[PDB]
This record gives sequence, structure tokens and C-alpha cells, in this order.
Amino acid sequence: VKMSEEEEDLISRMYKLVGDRWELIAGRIPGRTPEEIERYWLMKH
Amino acid sequence: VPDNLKKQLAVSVRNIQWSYGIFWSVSASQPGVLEWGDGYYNGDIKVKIDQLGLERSEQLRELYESLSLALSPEDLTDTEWYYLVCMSFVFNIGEGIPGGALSNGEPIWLCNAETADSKVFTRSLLAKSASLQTVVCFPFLGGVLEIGTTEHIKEDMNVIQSVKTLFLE
Ligand SMILES: [Cl-]
Repeated sequence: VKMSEEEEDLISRMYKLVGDRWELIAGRIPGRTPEEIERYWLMKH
Repeated sequence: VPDNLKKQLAVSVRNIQWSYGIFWSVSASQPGVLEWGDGYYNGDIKVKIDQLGLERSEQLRELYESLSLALSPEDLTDTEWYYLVCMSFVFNIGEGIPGGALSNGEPIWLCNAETADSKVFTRSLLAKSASLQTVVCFPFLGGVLEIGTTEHIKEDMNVIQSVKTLFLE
């Protein structure tokens, strides 16, 4: 899961709003699956 | 900032038939910094009492404040999520299309907003998620007025003039 800088900001933004509802974060990140974002998040936080 | 903003935003966005409008206002404590001032949501979702259709905008703002602490997030369309996530944005001097409109004093008409370079538009991925193709910002009433739509709209300054007249009523 190699997020671009824009994907990181937007994931952080979505996380600060819905928490770990990875379905809702992924809907805002084109091309990324809910698990990709979960995978990115655990390895960063 | 200005009086009757919520209603003027509603009248103007409904008249031009775009997806949303936002008024970015300058922080009272941080000079040159823009924050979400108000907005009208005119997009898709899934009357004599509310002739301007203000309710969904109010509910989206309510939900944002709840989450930032009637609608549940699972109910929101792609464009509603765009509109709600915009409320979290703050723009430093010259940053993004709103900060650039404030700093250079001129309208910025962004086509292909879904793929705009980050130096020009800080919300391209978010726009892509909602198929938001056109975003326009212009300095107005000491802040910046932003309108956006899912359609591709060729540049037409009469759209901006229409919004401005519906404010200076
Ligand atoms: Cl921006």
C-alpha cells in the first residue's frame, strides 16, 4: 500500500471523521480498497 | 461573513443549477487564512415549508459537527461526502484554489478538477470520488465564493456575474 501524499492527507481527513469505518474512507479514495486503507493505517499508526 | 449568506448561497446555486456553493471566510484570528464559512448543497441524495431546500445543507452541517466531536454517514452520496469533507479544509495564504483566488484577486475556473495538479487544487482526489468536474472560485465580499458541479461547464463569466447579482440584490 504505497499511498501518495494526497491519499495520506485524505485518509487522515476521513479517519478524523469516521474513525475506522474503512468502507467510508475508501469511498473517498479512488482506486483504493477498504483493506488497502486499513493496511496503510496499521503500518503507520 | 456577510448577512443572509446561507439564503443568498441557496438562491444563487439553485439559479445557476450547479452542485454546491461554499463561502470561504478569512479567519478572525489568522490573517490571510481561509476557513469554511457557509455552504449550500444542491446535489444528489438517496415544498411550501422549505422553498429554498435548505434542510439537506443544514443536516450535512449538523453531521459534520457531530463527527468532528438526523443523517448517518452511511446515507451520504459521493457528492455529499465531497461537500462534507470540504468543511474540514483551511487554506494558508495562496494555498489551493480558494487561497489563490484571494491572493491574486481574480476568478479561477478549474476544468478537469478530478485530475488537477496538487499545486493548483488540493481536492482533486476528493473531486474524483464524486465525479466533480468543474470548480470555480472568485474573491467576493472579503472572502472567496466557490461553486462546483459534476458537469463539465465551459468557462462562462456570466455564471459568476449571475451569482454576484443574486447577492447584491
Ligand atoms: Cl483547493
